[PDB]
Amino acid sequence: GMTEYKLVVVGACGVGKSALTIQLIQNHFVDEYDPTIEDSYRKQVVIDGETSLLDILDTAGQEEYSAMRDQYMRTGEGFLLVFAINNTKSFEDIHHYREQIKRVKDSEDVPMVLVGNKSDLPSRTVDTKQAQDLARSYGIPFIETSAKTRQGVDDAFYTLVREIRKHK
Ligand SMILES: */C=C\C(=O)N1C[C@@H]2CCOc3c(Cl)c(-c4c(O)cccc4F)c(F)c4ncnc(c34)N2C[C@H]1C
Ligand SMILES: Nc1nc2c(ncn2[C@@H]2O[C@H](COP(=O)(O)OP(=O)(O)O)[C@@H](O)[C@H]2O)c(=O)[nH]1
Ligand SMILES: [Ca+2]
Ligand SMILES: [Mg+2]
Repeated sequence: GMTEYKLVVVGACGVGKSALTIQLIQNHFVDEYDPTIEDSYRKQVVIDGETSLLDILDTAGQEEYSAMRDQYMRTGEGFLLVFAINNTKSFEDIHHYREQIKRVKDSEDVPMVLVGNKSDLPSRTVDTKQAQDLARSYGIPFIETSAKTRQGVDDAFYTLVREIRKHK
């Protein structure tokens, strides 16, 4: 009865993909999550009054082209583009992730949310306005999160569901 959405969490090594996902699903912050574990999780969620089943893939692996990775990513319906607000390289890498999503999905207008994680840290190198201007250019929402404090974590995933509902 309820819609199911396949969501995929992407972004550079160490930005908090696993921490964000494990906060959403299990309600705790993981300090040292094995950077090889790629796994999916399911969660029923009510968003704007309507329940959906989220099937969430937390990506991991090697920095390499993989045809089989393409085939799996093509089945994703929406993507979280995660960077860390204290890591300029992770923010520069966003463009590469968006390009790969569009490549494997035939240049669809893929539902995406830009996520600035580690908002609890005072060591910021990427300003809120720079990430808002990038999100504006791409036509997507921007959310600031902290997997450590839980701030914005539900909003990031909910916003992505809102984006898929608008697209479908
Ligand atoms: C510390 C290891 C780690 O987290 N990463 C990030 C990432 C892990 C997932 O692999 C990547 C993926 Cl899914 C894509 C990708 C493709 O291939 C198609 C569509 C969407 C999409 F996100 C990449 F483009 C990647 N590019 C480089 N490296 C990775 C991926 N990863 C390995 C490593 C940096
Ligand atoms: N201070 C802070 N550290 C974080 C946050 N999110 C993740 N981390 C830490 O950053 C490191 C990398 O996180 P992880 O989720 O493993 O990143 P992944 O490689 O993207 O899966 C870990 O030590 C986390 O505990 C956050 O919001 N704030
Ligand atoms: Ca848009
Ligand atoms: Mg991880």
